Parts: sequence; C-alpha cells; structure tokens
Amino acid sequence: VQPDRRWFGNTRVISQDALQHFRSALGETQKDTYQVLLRRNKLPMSLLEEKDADESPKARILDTESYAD
Amino acid sequence: SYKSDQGGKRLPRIELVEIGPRLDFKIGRIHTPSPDMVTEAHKKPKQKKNVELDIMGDKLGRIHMGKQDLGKLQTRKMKGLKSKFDQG
Amino acid sequence: RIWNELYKVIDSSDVVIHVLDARDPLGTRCKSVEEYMKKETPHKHLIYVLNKCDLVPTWVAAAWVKHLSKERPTLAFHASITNSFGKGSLIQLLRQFSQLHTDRKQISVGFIGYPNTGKSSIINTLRKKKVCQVAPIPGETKVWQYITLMKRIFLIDCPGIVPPSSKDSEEDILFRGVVRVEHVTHPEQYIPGVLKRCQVKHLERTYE
Amino acid sequence: LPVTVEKPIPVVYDLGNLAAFDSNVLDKNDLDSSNARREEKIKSLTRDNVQLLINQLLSLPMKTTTESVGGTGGQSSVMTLLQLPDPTTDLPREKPLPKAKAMTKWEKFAAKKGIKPKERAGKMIYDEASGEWVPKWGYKGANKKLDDQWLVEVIDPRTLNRAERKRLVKKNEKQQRRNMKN
Amino acid sequence: STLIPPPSKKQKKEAQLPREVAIIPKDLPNVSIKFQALDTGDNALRVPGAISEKQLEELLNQLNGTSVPYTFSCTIKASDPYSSLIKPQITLLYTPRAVFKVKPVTRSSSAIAGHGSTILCSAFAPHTSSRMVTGAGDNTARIWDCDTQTPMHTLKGHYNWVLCVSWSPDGEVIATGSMDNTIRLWDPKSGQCLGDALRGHSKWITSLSWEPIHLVKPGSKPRLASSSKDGTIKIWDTVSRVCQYTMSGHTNSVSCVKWGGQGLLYSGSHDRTVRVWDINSQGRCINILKSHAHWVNHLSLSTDYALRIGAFDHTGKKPSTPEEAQKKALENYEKICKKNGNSEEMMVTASDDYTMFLWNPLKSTKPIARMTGHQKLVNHVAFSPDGRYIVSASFDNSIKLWDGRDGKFISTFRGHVASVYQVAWSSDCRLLVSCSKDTTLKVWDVRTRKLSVDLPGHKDEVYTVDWSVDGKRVCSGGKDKMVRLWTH
Amino acid sequence: KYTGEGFVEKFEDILKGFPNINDVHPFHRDLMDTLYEKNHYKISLAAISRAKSLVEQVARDYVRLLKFGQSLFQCKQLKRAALGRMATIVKKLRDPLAYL
RNA sequence: GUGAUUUCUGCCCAGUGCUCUGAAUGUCAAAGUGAAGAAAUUCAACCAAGCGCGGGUAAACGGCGGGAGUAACUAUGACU
Ligand SMILES: Nc1nc2c(ncn2[C@@H]2O[C@H](COP(=O)(O)OP(=O)(O)OP(=O)(O)O)[C@@H](O)[C@H]2O)c(=O)[nH]1
Ligand SMILES: [Mg+2]
Repeated sequence: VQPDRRWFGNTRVISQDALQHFRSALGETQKDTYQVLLRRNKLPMSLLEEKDADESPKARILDTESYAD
Repeated sequence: SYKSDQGGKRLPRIELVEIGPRLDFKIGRIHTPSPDMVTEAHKKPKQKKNVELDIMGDKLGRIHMGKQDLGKLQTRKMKGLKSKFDQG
Repeated sequence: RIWNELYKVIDSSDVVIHVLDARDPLGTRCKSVEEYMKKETPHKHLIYVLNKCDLVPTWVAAAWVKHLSKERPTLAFHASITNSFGKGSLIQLLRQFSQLHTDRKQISVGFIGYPNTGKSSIINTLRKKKVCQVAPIPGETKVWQYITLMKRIFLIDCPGIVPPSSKDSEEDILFRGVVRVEHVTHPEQYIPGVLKRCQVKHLERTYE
Repeated sequence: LPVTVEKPIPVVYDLGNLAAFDSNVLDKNDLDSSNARREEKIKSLTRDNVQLLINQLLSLPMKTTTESVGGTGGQSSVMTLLQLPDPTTDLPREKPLPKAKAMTKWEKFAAKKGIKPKERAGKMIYDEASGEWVPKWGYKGANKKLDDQWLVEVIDPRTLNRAERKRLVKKNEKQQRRNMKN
Repeated sequence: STLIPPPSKKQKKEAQLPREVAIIPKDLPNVSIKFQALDTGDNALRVPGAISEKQLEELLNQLNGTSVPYTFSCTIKASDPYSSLIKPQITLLYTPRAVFKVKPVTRSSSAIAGHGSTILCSAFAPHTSSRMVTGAGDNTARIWDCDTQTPMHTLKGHYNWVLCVSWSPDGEVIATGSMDNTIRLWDPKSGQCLGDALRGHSKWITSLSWEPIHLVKPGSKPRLASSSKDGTIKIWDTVSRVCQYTMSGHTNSVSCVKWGGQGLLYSGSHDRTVRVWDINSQGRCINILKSHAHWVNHLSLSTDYALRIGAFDHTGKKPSTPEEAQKKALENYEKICKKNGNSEEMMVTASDDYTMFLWNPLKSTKPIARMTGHQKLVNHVAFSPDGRYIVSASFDNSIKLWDGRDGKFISTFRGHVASVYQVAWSSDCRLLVSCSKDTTLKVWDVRTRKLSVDLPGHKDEVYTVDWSVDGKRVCSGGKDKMVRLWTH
Repeated sequence: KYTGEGFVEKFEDILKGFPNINDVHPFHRDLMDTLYEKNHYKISLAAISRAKSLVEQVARDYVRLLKFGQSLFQCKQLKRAALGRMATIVKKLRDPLAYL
C-alpha cells in the first residue's frame, strides 16, 4: 500500500443546512401503497432519527450501591 | 422606495428618478437571420415515465393496477349449493 | 431443509409474490417474513395474490381484495390452465415491473406461501402448459425450480412454509390444509371442528 | 401611496432576467417629440410597470443559511436571497454546441474486442533495491535510470536506448496527427 | 458533500407562472377581541379589524395608562402571535417586552493567546464588557481587555489549577477558587495579592457565590459562600478575612452553592439531596428535599441573573453611593421577580438521573413538577432573565426548552453532534448560545425555536461560554489554550 | 456446540430456581423487598438471562462459520475464538453471581 | 404436428411481428418548373423508395403498460 494524502482525507462531509432540510423532511412521508422503492440515496441516518420521547429511561442504580452494599 | 402603510413592511411604494441617458431611435437597414442559422442558434444542450425522484433522494416507481371486474369468474358449482339435493 | 430454500429464493428473486387462500387468508398469511423483507431487503417488492377465488362468493372476494389493498397491491386470481381468471392482470403487471428495471437484463419473481395454496398452479396457468407438478397432497414441490417466460422474466417456485408459531393450535394447522390427513392418528376427534366451521344446510346436501 | 395599480391586459414577466413585458394600449398623440407633457407620462407608464415588477419579485422563495463569514462560497446567515426561476425567451447562443466524435482507430480496435480502460489509480511503482516508491514517470522516472546506471553490460548502449525511446515518442505523435487528419 | 435533491422538471415548469401577491384588501370587518394578560389581567370589549400590529401596542399603552412595548399572541392552538385570518371570536394575550435589542453574535474576533494549559472557567465583568477574567489549567488567572483584544494583569499566586472564578456583584474584587484548597481575592485595576489565601477546606473548591447587593448593609461589602469537595459550605466576610461560620450537613461532595432573594442558601450535593440553609438562623438547615435517584449537578435559581449584576443595568452606568446603589438593586430584583407581588422565586434541579425537578422551596417542600424526556445526564440548567423559560443541556447532544412557570415542554434544539456542556442566555431573553464537546458554538433564536448561526473556529473541546450583559461580546475557551471573543 | 449447551444449562437452573419476586404474594414480596433489595434482585437475574442469549448466539454463529473452513489451522482458530468469546461473556458476571 | 371423450375465445379491437386481389395526396434525399428585388437570402408548384391508408392470417420464429391529447413540425417518436 503506497503512501498517499488521500487516506487521511475526509470523504463524506455534510453541512447544517442539509442536515436540517433532511431532518424536517422525515415527518412528511405520506406513504403510497402503490409506489415501490428503487434506490435509497445513502445518507447519515443516525443523525436524522430521534423523534422526541416523553420517557427518560430509568437511571442506573448499580453505580451507587453495587452489591456488597 | 418609501414606507407605504398600505402594504405593511413587505411591499413599499417606489419612485423613479431619471439619470441618463435619454435616447430616441429610428429604424435603418436590417439583415435578418437565415432559417438554418435560427434553428442552429436556439439549441438547449441536453443536460422517465412512472419513475420519480422523491425528496430525501428515493427513486420511486408507480405500478398502476388495472381494473378488476369480478362479474366474470363463475364460482364453481359445488354440490352443496345446488338446492336439488334438499333433504325435506 | 426448506427454510434454506426460502432465503435462497428470496435472495435470487427481484420481486416476490405472496399467495393466500380465498377461504381464509388471514391464517395462511404468514406475516413473519414481511418484517424480514422490510428490514433487510427494502429493494424487493412483495405483492399479494389471492387465488382459489371460485370457492367463495363474489362479495366476499371483493371485500377481501379491498381490505387487503391497504397494505399491498393484492390481485385476485383463479388458477386453471383452460379456464382461468386474472392471467392478463398478472401478465401486464409483470411487464410493468420489467420495464422499471430496464437495465438489469432480466427480472426474477418468486412465489411463496403456505402449502397447497396454488403456487405451482399459478405458474402453470401463466405459461399455459403443465410445467411444474401439482397435486392435492401438501408436500408436492420440494426444491426450487426456474422457469422462463418472455425471455426477460423468470419465475421461481419453492416449497411451502409454515412459520413455527409457538402458539395458536394443533388443530388449526389441520384445517389450513398442511398435514397429509393419512397420518393423523385419531382423525375422529377433529370432526366437531368441521361441524363448527361448515353449515348444517351445506353439509346436508353432499352425502346426502 | 397605493403599492398596487390595475391595468387591463396583464403584464408578462421574465423573473429570470428581471424583465416585464407590457402590451396595453398607448396613445400615438402623447409621446410625440414635441408634446410638453411627455416625460410626466413616460416616467409614470413605466413606474406602474416597475411597481408590478417589484410586487412580483418580493414574493419569491427566500434562501437562508446558517454559515458565517469566511465561508468560501458566498452568502452568510444575514443575507436572504431570492430564488429566481429560469428564463423563457429563446435567446440565441454565440457559438454552436460542442461535439467532436472521432474514434481514432484505437477506440475501434479496443471496442471490437473487449479491452476496457484502466483504473487510473496511482503514479508510483515500487523499486526493489532501493526501497523507495520512485515515480514511474514524474521524478527520475524508472525509464531514465538506464541513463545514469553506473555500468550497462552491453557504441554507447545508453544513448541507443534513448534513441529507441525517442523513436516511439515520435511515432505516437505521428499516429495522433494522422488520426486527427482522418 | 451531500446534496439536497435537485428540483424536478414539472417543478421548474411550475415556478414560472405569476404568483400570489397579497393586497390587504379593505379590510375592517371588525372582530371583537379580548385583551387579556398572562398573570391575571383581562382588560374591555373593543372591536377592531385588520389594523397595525404596532397600533395594538399603542391601544394597550393608552388603555393601561402608561403613554411601553407589548408582545402579543392568540389562542393558547399553536400559540402564534390579517395574519390571524390568512390561514383561517378571537382573544389576545400579551407580555411586556422591555425593549433593549441585542443583535446576534456572528463574526469572530482575534483568537487571543494566553496561558500554557487548558482554560477551565471564564466570567464577564458586571459593569463593563471591556474587562473579562479567565482561570486556566495553569496556576493562574488572567484579565483580558476586550476593548483592544489584548491581555493584562495576569494573577500569579496559586500552585495548582484554578477551577472557578467569580467577579463580585459590585465590580470591586475577583475570587479564584483553586485546586490547592486556598481561595484568593484580587483587585482589578492593580493586580496585587489582596491579603493572603483564605483556607479551611480539606479538598478542592467546587463553586463560589456572593451576597446579593440588595441585602448588604450600606456602608459595607457583600460576603462569600464556598463549596468544597470535602462537603463543607463556608461563609466569608471580605474585610476581616475570617471564616464566619461553616455548614456541614451533606455527606458526599457538594456541587453548587446559591444565594436567594430572602437570604436562603440552596445547595445540591452528590448525596442526591438538596438542602436549604439559612443565614438568620446562624446556618442550620431547615429543609431537606430528596426526590432524585442519582446525584445532583448545577442547581439553578429563578433570579440568578438579576442577583449576578447588582444595580449595573444594561446601560453601563455606575453608582456613587450605597444609598442610590441599594435602591437601584432593589428595583432590579423587583422588576425581575415581582410577577405576582410576592417573593415567588423558583428553583430547578439537574441530576444524573436524566430528570429535572421544579421546586418552590418557600411555599412547600414538594416539587411542583417533574420535567423529563432526556436520555443521558443533565449537566447544566438555566432560567431566563425574566424567569419564564427554562433551558437544559445534556450529554445526549440535545438542548430542551421548557415553560418556566409550571414546567411544561416547549421544544428541542437539535444540531450538535457531541455532548452539550453548557448554555447561556442573552440580555433581552431572545437568543441563547451553547458550547459543546466538539468544536462549534451555536446561537439559537428562542422566539422561533430554530438555529440562527453556527460558529466554528476552535480546535478542541470548549469548556466555558459567557455572553456579556449588554450583549456586545461572547467569550469562549477550552482545550486549545486560546481565548476567543465573538461579536456581531 | 457442547460448551454452548454447558453454559446455557448452567444458566437455566438459576433462571428456573429463584422464586420470581413479582406475583407471588404481597407479603413475601414485601419481605424479600426489605431483605434483598428487589431492584438488585431483579437486575442480577436479568443480567444472567441476557448472558444466556448472548452465549447461544455466539454458539449459533461460529458453527456456521466453521462449516466453510478449509484447514485444521483455520478451523482450530475459529474454535478457540468461539470459546474465548464465551469465556469473556461469562467473566463479566463476577458480581451478580456473587450476590445471588 | 398433436394424441379417445369433455374442456380448450389463450397476456394481442398489435394495422411497422410470419403474406399480399387492397393501397397515398402523411411525409419525402437529390433532381427538375415558378416569384420578390441589384443579389446572397426568402417563398409557390412537380417528386423516386421507406414511414402514416388497409386487409389478413391461429401449434404458429421473436416482439410488447394501458387509455387520451391529434404535435404551439421533429434533429429515430427531444413531449404533455
Ligand atoms: N378450486 C380451486 N382449486 C385450485 C385452484 N388452484 C389450485 N387448486 C387446487 O389446489 C391444489 C394446488 O396444488 P399446487 O398448485 O401444487 O399448490 P402448492 O402446494 O402451493 O404448489 P407447490 O409449490 O407445487 O407445492 C391442486 O390440487 C389444485 O387442484 C383454484 O383456483 N380453484
Ligand atoms: Mg405444495
């Protein structure tokens, strides 16, 4: 493997305007039962998920009283 | 442009001022384009049915089910649906 | 041995059709794999075909197509070779699916469902000759089989599956025809179910 | 005071050029070269048009951003810009469209059979003794190595090698000229 | 980079038609509207139509008898301020504006060099934005002339890190709580060691707090309050430099110390319990509140903004005598606090169980509400200067905005990609800046719950953020050993 | 396969022996609550139940991997990898197995 | 070719697919006849073959999304 300046270069940046646009365009789906998918347009999907919840999951009790306490 | 008060802060009332020049023009001789050159000078550089690109990317396609008339399809004449074998 | 044919057909097939029984479709539905195809293979299409439609009234069949067409396309069929119903509707929809993938050199469509629903009979009526073996006994087709039509679309039939639901009966599998009734041991303990499902008026006219 | 004004025939717009096209009725005996009230008519029959045009321009979609100064592209967060549609009037080009499709006989030979193009990955090779990556052509290219070798092991052979390279270079240039003449 | 999908063909052919210019037609078919305030006022039956939204303001001024500004809204359904009929008898709700506009903070001034280690804490002077203090990972603090972007008056005198700096609420002295358990005071204009290092704690100092000016004896100076990892809460008078009297209620480390408007210190600790001390009772805790499940970090009061400046309003003036000073400070506190006429200061708690609690420790010992919805620990919480908005930051990259009166949920501010370490309000309670574990700082516009600007320029994490009092500058700094000032 | 069954069977006897503090009787429930800390009691058993599924998935995957091996070396390495991941799943239960 | 009988109007109101008693004024390379004005230019008429006109054919090579608009002339159906 030769040395090169690619490899140590960023490849897939994205900006805040695109992030906000795509995130706002995931609560307007309106699925059609007669449209089928052909391609999916690879996107960073772990940044556009996470609709708001109301739960706030349980806290870890093991960090205060382990078991010998 | 000045404040209007008839159209809110969006649309103002505008005013013009004449700066220059100020010319008149009368027609002289002309030389008109030939048909071939006219058809060769209006060219768009060249840079899909049922296929659409959604927002988010998402190349999608329509499938267009037909019309389905079940007025055909004579249902099978099973023996229990024939009243001839009625046990009375 | 057959769940290894299922995933192989799903892998090789561009478009899947899930076949149901017009008598009771919600029992033969076999959801259980649509969650899979949705999670791991979203680029596959999965339409419904509801055949054996000449064994139910016409309003029943229309109602079932309507109530099923709120998830997938769900065409309605009747598979004989000479006298069929729906062959043109299926052909002129496979032609659409083939035009959409106009740069793939061929498309494959796979038939899946419970046993004894008519997967082989649909291929036979589409092609108009006896291509794959059909028989009233459940376990007829055992391995997958390729079959060509139109030079650009292949059809694949496979054996019929029953998802291993750890509930819901031992005597429901019987009445969704899966078991070869020659092997159940005391077959007289199941007749109350037949009396419950059917009508007295209908049962009185067939024996007589 | 009114930001609006009515005209019988509706003005046509080209927002892609910021242009209006009015086709209402003029008065031949108003704009004559000697009429006193000439400017007070021109400047107003054009001012109503400009009013309609600003009304139309101040209602387009706006494009905001969240960047800041230094942004290599353009606008920052404190600039709203109007998204202008495309022009419609067919205005002629100035040069014809570019098309030059010659096959040069290599694109014919390579395509009769199945010679595909190369991946065009990199320019370096690996020299074995020494232990460097020694551009194949681009700095002391592996070609120009028999030139400064400290012995060749058979007229000077290195100069003959240079001549044999130059012959192929000139042949390639001649082939190119011939293809371009075809 | 990743691109927004391009517009289609039919959309391009659509975008050329004539398009939708509004006209404000006539337009006074008059609707009877109900002018009603937020607190209690419903003041009284007027029937206007489509009139100037700045004339509604004048209506209210001449009606309530002052000619002030008023913001408006309707039908608290989507609760949005002819614009009431373009989309669709109708009521009207209003709030006072106290107009003092703060332009956003967009650009970036010079990246000031400085210490030789990371920068831990930073604070702005309460009287002018021209000076500003930073304590850093070396054994020193520094003062910066923000007027010319230059250093000044480095304050040597510790021998371990400086973990918190505070500028007294009169602009007279600065206090530096350090790692070595000393506490030192310094003169702004000179830079000399004002005495020796106060001490008495066995482990490091976590937080400091000052006596609010509207309670200090005129002719005297405010006092201190110091938290320490050992668990003690110590008081200090800055003339005799004597430990007045300590408090030793908690058992684990204590995180933060406050000082209320009636003389009630509040303190949350790593013992999952919030205690309410007292100063008129020589320092015996009168209330213990145990509601959280994990330990507590960064308690925060409802008036901790007004209590931070003490008669130095947004106009940069000064007092000449404690007589006028005390009246100005009382006026400030009443302007901020008096929304029913009582001392209705509330408290908000932030703990490692993802949930915050809304206390009114005076009226009762029960929480008014339990604010919940985060998914990781909540590191920081803050009240609006006018007290009717709570903002909370958390290690799950989000920020949440709650209605600060009863504790409802309003909105979420997404946009960071790493943990949010702290947040900060502006003077007019309309913007909000925030710093994060990744580089960028972000400015949010609360009036619409969106992102206004996103400013990078640091190179490593960012630990502090401080907006000025008159909104002129924003200071930040962190792991890259540079100070940074952002302006408009 | 044999070691997989071994660990799974050592865990089943723990998951089927303890008395399921929820839905027994609101007297014994509260007594065991004041005696063993119901939270920790349920947490340790959920830890063991989770390990029981992790081990089974590891065993299931590495058999499928082995059936494509082409030499004694590679097959042996896959065996050791599987047993090591099992051992490392188990060695994290030092605290729950000591409380239980 | 098929394989008793009974079923077998099959995805083709597909006419450029497997043929021609039938055709046309839809077009039409280049050629040739008419007009303007000094002339390049522009326009009228005549037109070889394929493509729109149509009959016809049943195990039937291989070839295919349907229904409208009836070209605001197209650079091999650039469309809607
Ligand atoms: N009444 C009626 N019976 C049908 C219809 N279609 C198929 N059948 C009967 O149902 C049985 C279907 O057998 P198959 O076509 O092999 O069904 P399958 O078991 O899903 O197909 P395999 O993949 O070969 O196993 C046959 O005995 C047919 O006689 C129908 O449309 N109507
Ligand atoms: Mg079968």
